[PDB]
Amino acid sequence: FRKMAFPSGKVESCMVQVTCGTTTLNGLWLDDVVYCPRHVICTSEDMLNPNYEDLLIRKSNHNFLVQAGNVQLRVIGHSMQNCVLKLKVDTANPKTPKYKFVRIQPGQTFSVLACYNGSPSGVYQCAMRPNFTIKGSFLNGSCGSVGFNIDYDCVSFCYMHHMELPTGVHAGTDLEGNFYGPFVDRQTAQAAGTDTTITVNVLAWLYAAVINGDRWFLNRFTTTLNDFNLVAMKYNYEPLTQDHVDILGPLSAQTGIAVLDMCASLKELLQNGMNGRTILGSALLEDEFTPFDVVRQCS
Amino acid sequence: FRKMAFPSGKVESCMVQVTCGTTTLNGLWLDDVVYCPRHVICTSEDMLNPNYEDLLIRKSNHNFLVQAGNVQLRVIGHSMQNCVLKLKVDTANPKTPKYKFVRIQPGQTFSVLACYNGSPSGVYQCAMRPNFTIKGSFLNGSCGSVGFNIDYDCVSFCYMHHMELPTGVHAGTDLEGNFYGPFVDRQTAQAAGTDTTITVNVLAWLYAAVINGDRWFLNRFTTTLNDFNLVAMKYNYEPLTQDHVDILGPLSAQTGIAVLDMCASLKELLQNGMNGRTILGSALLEDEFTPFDVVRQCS
Ligand SMILES: *[C@H](O)[C@H](C[C@@H]1CCNC1=O)NC(=O)[C@H](CC(C)C)NC(=O)OCc1ccccc1
Ligand SMILES: *[C@H](O)[C@H](C[C@@H]1CCNC1=O)NC(=O)[C@H](CC(C)C)NC(=O)OCc1ccccc1
Repeated sequence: FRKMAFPSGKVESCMVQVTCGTTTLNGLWLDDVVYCPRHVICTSEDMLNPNYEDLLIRKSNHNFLVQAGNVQLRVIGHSMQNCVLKLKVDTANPKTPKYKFVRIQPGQTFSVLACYNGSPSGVYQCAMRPNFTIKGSFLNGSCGSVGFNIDYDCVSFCYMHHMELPTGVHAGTDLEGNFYGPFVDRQTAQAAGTDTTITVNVLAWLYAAVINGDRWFLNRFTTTLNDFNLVAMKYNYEPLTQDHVDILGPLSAQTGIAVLDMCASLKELLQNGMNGRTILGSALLEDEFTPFDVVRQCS
Repeated sequence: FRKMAFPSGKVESCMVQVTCGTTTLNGLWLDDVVYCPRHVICTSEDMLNPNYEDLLIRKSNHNFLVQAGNVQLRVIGHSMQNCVLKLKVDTANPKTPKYKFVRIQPGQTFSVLACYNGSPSGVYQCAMRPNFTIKGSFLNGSCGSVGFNIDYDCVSFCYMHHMELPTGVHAGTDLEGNFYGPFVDRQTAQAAGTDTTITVNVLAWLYAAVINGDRWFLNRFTTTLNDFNLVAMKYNYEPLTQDHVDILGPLSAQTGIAVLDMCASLKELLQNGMNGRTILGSALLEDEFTPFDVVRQCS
């Protein structure tokens, strides 16, 4: 099984560039609103400790250069919502898809359309880590790139990119401008908390292995959810939620392997290792495939 | 550093559904021609051992149902070029990109847009293996999905999907209908030649590991090109040519690590193994990033 992004075309048609002075980044053009990171209004020097309310007071509509390719879209209104700017423009995007703004949970995956100067450059799958970072691939000028899922031609936007942490991982907001995690948009030294392994996704990957015939690791034991959660944390695995149990439902039904039975199989893998054996050809337990990713890739 | 695909929107606008009898697959709609695998004209019994020229002479234009979204396109002509069928339609694709048909070489990479019933489903990066298979994610109905590279508005189509081998790897043609590898479009179990590892790509990926702050595998040894190639061939790695050494030039200059110094690193890696350590989070030596892939992503 492979990491597979959603086709990016519906989002590509919504990418624009936003320039303030000499600072350019990307924006998301939906209907007659362009969404973008608010630090576009910062000069290099203002990014250490910016006062965004004060910086925005000095800006008018005419200070914002919004372009779709080289075609200017005139800004007729602006406001700030948390860490994002909303620039109302005079043209409704004719390629606006059916869309939603959603806030995802750690463990959930999404496709990222990496953009520079409003031009799409690449697409790849990311998982939100439990420490609310993503392991992305972003360069200078990538801010305003978005992450999304597509469900039946409806695009659910979940991520907008703002910053890189000193460990090389990345941090950003939802499309209402609220950061994932304890991060802020200031060019200050920030540290991601210690990360953990996404337990629900490892279990999804064990089900994927079982579906394909690799089931040596199935054992004869079961566990309670609470006992599993307490042992999992000793191995720096995330605890399972009730929602996690429910989204494993379809895979449990397909294989006939109860969710808590698979938890006991995983627990034995953590307490004893894999004893030189592999699962789906890998000696490592993969944790960036969700139960939906497994179902979507097998269907 | 992630496996990154090209944005797929320009190709999405070209995918259509092609039905003949009870067989359905995807087609690529460029200008007024639809390109699709020729086995669409085959029934179940036909597939087992088809005589394609004999099967195609007995087909009429109206035997082909081409659908672009909900709208049927009328077939007004049809010819066969090797394993690809060219259906002339009465409507030109209004969103035909600037495009070229190219045949790639083993070791080169491309993006795959996986499609079902003419609708795009996922996008991911593949490399043409030295044995001319690709390790894809394809299911029933995915034939006619295409692989491509994008260079400044120009889409270079290099692959069209036709089948899955018993080992689970995949085989297909260029857009002139010629298979990559010794394969045929017949429903029969076929084996590929013994595969080898793409050495120039492993070296590019090791440079990506260093660009991203990982150096544990480096050493103070050096090696000649020929002495490296002796060990490489012993481990079923493809030979490294002087052209490969040149293509790695920019990556060596960026890191200050001479290519033959990185070859000594890989030689030690091959002879000792990874000792259960990881490089860019991988327990295996990755060979599906070309030097260009690394440069584009890392700069
Ligand atoms: C937006 O394009 C840019 C994306 C960064 C740049 C390179 N790779 C990325 O992910 N975002 C920033 O440059 C961001 C702006 C702040 C106002 C949020 N600052 C940043 O990422 O630097 C982080 C940093 C923290 C502490 C010391 C030095 C740098
Ligand atoms: C086209 O949609 C389909 C794609 C395959 C189906 C499952 N995963 C894929 O990638 N191609 C075929 O079904 C292909 C048609 C032949 C006429 C070329 N046949 C095939 O892939 O099976 C080959 C095979 C034959 C005998 C034993 C085992 C495999």
